[PDB]
Amino acid sequence: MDVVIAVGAPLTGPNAAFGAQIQKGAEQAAKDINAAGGINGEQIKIVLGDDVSDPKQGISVANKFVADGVKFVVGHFNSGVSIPASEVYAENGILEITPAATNPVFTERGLWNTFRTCGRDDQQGGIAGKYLADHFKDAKVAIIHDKTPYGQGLADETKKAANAAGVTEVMYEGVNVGDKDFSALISKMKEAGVSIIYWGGLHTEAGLIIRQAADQGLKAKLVSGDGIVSNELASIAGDAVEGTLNTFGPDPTLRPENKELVEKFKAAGFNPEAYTLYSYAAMQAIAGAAKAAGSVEPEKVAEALKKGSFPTALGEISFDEKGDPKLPGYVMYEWKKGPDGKFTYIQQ
Ligand SMILES: CC(C)[C@H](N)C(=O)O
Ligand SMILES: [Ca+2]
Ligand SMILES: [Ca+2]
Repeated sequence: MDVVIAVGAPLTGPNAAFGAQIQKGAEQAAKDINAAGGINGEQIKIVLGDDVSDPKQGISVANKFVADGVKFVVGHFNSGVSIPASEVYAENGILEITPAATNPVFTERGLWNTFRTCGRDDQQGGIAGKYLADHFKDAKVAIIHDKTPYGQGLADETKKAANAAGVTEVMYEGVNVGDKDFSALISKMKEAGVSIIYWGGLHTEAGLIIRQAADQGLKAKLVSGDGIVSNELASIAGDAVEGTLNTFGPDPTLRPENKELVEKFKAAGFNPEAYTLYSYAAMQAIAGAAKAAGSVEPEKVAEALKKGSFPTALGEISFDEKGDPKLPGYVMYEWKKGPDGKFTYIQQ
């Protein structure tokens, strides 16, 4: 029959825009592959499952996929959703390739079925920790995190790397996802002389910290990672977003080879920023591996991914024995005004 492929993502909630990056990128790839003859002569059927960035909801989504005969899942977005959902998939013969979950644990559990098109946070924290050392040598650094597996994980990888290169944070604090008032923490950071705020977490909380920090007169730069790369940050944060820093892969939309693809998304009215092409590529990889493997059986395609190499919107993609991709590493971005005059992220 058709090859049933699920999108497991935050289609609603604070991270809906990310959920839409993943959905649109996955739907466009299925559309393109199908018009090309599908996977090994078979058409791809997309199903959608909304995890609302909640682990328990993600587990329910995963069990549903299992039931609907899903064979491949592109997703999820959050590490804390992906890690538990992957067990459910591992047990019920379903290959999961995440375009966005970066926590090392995802691929460090020996599971047959876990792959990514994105990097991992030992890599990302490496880069950031070093950068803090290469540019804020004597700054009073606060490390703040959202108490999630992703957010605390990245903040810990960043702290580890920084601590090691010589930089010793003056504060290390967790906040709760959904919290809206950071005055106390901000008042704490001001007493501490904080001039750099390193945030392991997502854009919602990040934008509020930026906004309120400026309003309380804390002159500190926020440095974060992949979780803040959505154009909503500028709205949440306001003009205070200027000068914010964050790590992320090289922007795939800037790849000359993607020019026509990017233009197609844009003609459809969607700006395929950030994780959109990472998701497109997840789909490319499944198709490329299945062809190399002469099979659409998930266990076999998984073996194919680990062995083969495949053309994608992200470049030539290969995978190591754990399912991690071999691709260009994390680079630093700064938030500045674009041509249109609004703040966005540009590689330094
Ligand atoms: C959600 C995403 C931005 C993050 N990399 C995570 O693993 O949760
Ligand atoms: Ca998480
Ligand atoms: Ca390999």
